Amino acid sequence: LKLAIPKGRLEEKVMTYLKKTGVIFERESSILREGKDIVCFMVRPFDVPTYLVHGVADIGFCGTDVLLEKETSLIQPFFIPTNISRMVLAGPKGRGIPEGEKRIATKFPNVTQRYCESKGWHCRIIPLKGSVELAPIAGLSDLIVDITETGRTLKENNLEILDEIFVIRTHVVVNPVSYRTKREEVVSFLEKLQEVIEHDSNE
Amino acid sequence: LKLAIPKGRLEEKVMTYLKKTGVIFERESSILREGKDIVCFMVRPFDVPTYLVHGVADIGFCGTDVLLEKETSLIQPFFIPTNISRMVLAGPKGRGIPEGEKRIATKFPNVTQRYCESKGWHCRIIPLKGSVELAPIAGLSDLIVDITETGRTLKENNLEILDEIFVIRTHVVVNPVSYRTKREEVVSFLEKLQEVIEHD
Repeated sequence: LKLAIPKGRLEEKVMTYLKKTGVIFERESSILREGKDIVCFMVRPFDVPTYLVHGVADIGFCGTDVLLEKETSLIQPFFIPTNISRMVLAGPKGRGIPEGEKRIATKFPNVTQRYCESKGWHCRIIPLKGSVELAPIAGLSDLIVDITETGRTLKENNLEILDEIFVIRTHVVVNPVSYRTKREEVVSFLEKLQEVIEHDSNE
Repeated sequence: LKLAIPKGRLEEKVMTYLKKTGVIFERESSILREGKDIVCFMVRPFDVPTYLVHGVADIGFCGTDVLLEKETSLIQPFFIPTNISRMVLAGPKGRGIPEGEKRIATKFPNVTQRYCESKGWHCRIIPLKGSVELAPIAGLSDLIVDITETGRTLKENNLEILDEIFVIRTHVVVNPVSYRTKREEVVSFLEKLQEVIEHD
């Protein structure tokens, strides 16, 4: 089994689940963790789906933000409970929402496009790579769509949450092809993972 | 004047240069530094061009990589000479270039697409966000197009350089609108900066 693990925020949770299921690594680097019958590809979160879709990994993990920002046909075998953070709409405190076309800066343009559509809004979406909270103060946009965990970064930049778009959690996704060619091996691993994951997230 | 400063690797050098011109900050945060007449937006390198539009920022700094990857209409008066790094074609040590279609992973798909066209190659480009050196190792691609500085990340992953695409330098870029509406002030700053670059 080859796994695509999301570096960053979800990295320790996922690796601890793997540790809890019995996985042991003999050789470890920044990009690659190798054990008997198991190899972990440590990749950027948005590259998880790519590794699976291209078929070089069997199972992968990513947050809801990745899953909703880039649609794939990956299979989600089960639900991982813990809410890690939230995707919200935010803008300069007290100033509300623009009447006409809304300028929204974000790292998640598709998510943002989808949200605007559901609101019947006219939006002008400005894609950014990070530090999205700087957009409103610089005059680049009126609002932003971004992730928040406690609201600290928004608060400190005097932005306020105007709407909660979706709660973000960790997801397990499986390469369809692997699901059929290594069926019992994948089922088995997935059963143990779920056992461990259920426990971890709830108790 | 509003400046778009690339966060990260080039940050303090640029800030030192600004400091040498006579900039004086009154308030400073991780994403914004403001003082009499000059405001700095500390943004991701790839976002520098996106802030140099309409009336948001006036002058910015970014690598050749950003400029060649993203089609921009920016005025480019000059650049900072230092050879920070290089955009290269790389692959597993000894394997060379695969015949026919080459699978290339990269964080710079447009650059790779242009590169392949210039070689007459049929390529299958796989965009990645980071740790591009893992692709060849994992079997995701045959080759990579990525930035190298010391060559250590490539060398320690048994990847060798197959071709130097371009040297990367820090370009000074200016919003065309700003160059029209704040000509004197933009030019005044650029001369002070160009003098500091030289001396240094």
